[PDB]
Amino acid sequence: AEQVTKSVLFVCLGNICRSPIAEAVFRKLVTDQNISDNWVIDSGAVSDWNVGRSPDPRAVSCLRNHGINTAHKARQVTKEDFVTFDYILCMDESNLRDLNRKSNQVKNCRAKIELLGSYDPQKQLIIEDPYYGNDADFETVYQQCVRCCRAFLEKVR
Repeated sequence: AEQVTKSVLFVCLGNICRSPIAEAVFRKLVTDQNISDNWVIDSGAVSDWNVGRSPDPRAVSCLRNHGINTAHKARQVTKEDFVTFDYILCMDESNLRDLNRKSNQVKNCRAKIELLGSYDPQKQLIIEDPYYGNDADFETVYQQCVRCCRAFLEKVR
């Protein structure tokens, strides 16, 4: 009868370009289904170099062109973001190396840590890559970030 405001938080080194797309996406997914009033999704950089580094001019006009709604600052995830959110996942990249051992030093951590995987489909597709360069490839990543939060919103629907 009473729905709950589920909470999720994506994380991944370099929150600029190929990364912050799955985040702004989870928003467009929670804002198109009377589901935005029941979710606490946020982004997580995990570093202190991209703290406040808005998306690059390349991934900024893209997510802000098809309709993604991006009104949040990367900022470096903190114990508050951990215990706060409950679904702290990441774009694979560093196979749960830090975030996994991050809740260990978190003052009372409660953010289940994990990395995107097979949700809607059933194939083993993981983002075990450092980057894709910059030219000759960019819109493909933003597209892979669509289900990054939607395909996952199905399990925590």
